[PDB]
Amino acid sequence: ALAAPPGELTLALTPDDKTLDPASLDRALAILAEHGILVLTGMLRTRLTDQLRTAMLDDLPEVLRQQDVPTNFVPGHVQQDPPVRESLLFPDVLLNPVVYQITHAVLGADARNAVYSGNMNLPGSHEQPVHLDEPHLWPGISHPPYCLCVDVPLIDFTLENGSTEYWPGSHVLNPDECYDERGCVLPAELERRRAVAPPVRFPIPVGSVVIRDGRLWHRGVPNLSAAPRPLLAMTHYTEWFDMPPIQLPDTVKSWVDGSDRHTHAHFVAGDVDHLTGDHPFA
Ligand SMILES: NC[C@H]1O[C@H](O[C@H]2[C@H](O[C@@H]3O[C@H](CO)[C@@H](O)[C@H]3O)[C@@H](O)[C@H](N)C[C@@H]2N)[C@H](N)[C@@H](O)[C@@H]1O
Ligand SMILES: O=C(O)CCC(=O)C(=O)O
Ligand code: NI
Repeated sequence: ALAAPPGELTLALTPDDKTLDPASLDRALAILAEHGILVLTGMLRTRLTDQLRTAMLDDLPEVLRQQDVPTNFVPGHVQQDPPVRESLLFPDVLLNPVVYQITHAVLGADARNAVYSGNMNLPGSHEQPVHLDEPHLWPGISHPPYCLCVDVPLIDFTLENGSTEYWPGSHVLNPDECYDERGCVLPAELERRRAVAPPVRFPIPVGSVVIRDGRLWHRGVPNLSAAPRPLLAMTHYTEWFDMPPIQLPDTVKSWVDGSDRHTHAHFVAGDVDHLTGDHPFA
């Protein structure tokens, strides 16, 4: 049982750090290339994580009221987008200078965030199948990354409350007949991999940011605590990967648009309904 993020995957920062020195950036990139997952501790202030946690636990009842509750693979892994009210859209979350320094270095200067989503892992949730969030672009081909997932826990993640299982080094594996249509890893390839590089699961304190290859094998696991475990998710993509834009209110256009940290965004004159997208001119 691991008690903290492993040294091999971890870089420790303060919220005041606005760029990595060249040696830290080199280490960040070497970790993403070799392991496909990088844990950055001490990035986000309590003031932001408190407001986002509160907003998502306040919204959970509206999500559970829906006729079909949207879930990822298995019961208890609920799909919940964080709010896109002006008051809960934070430059240090959407446009984090350290996150974009890393994604610029891996994906290029034209890399863009195209995801503002979340994962609410409920008490008593089931085991997800091992999967990738974004696939390899062709079967049986080694190619570099085209996307980096940026995962922001909104409480302390523990072994008990459903810290995500990650498969280090799995992001480069793409043999023939390795994935099904849903992005789940075939059992034969899981067992081959398990024997060479088994998965890891570790606590991640709130304030941390996880950056990983969008193709990294991982799974949500049971939340065996008394409280829902909220996770905020973003994903940076190369410029040339087709994605629907994030719906944002035009109140944040001034600072989101024309930043050197790109967002694939559509700016809406009214209020955006993050929970159902049933707002006018959706
Ligand atoms: N890491 C961020 C998010 O990843 C997944 O969602 C992505 C989605 O992935 C689907 O969901 C499965 C993994 O749960 C994949 O196999 C695809 O079918 C992808 O197809 C979309 N183009 C973009 C979505 N952001 C998750 N579903 C979502 O809950 C999570 O917040
Ligand atoms: O929230 C988690 O730990 C896992 C969620 C997930 O990977 C997913 O839904 O794709
Ligand atoms: Ni996933």
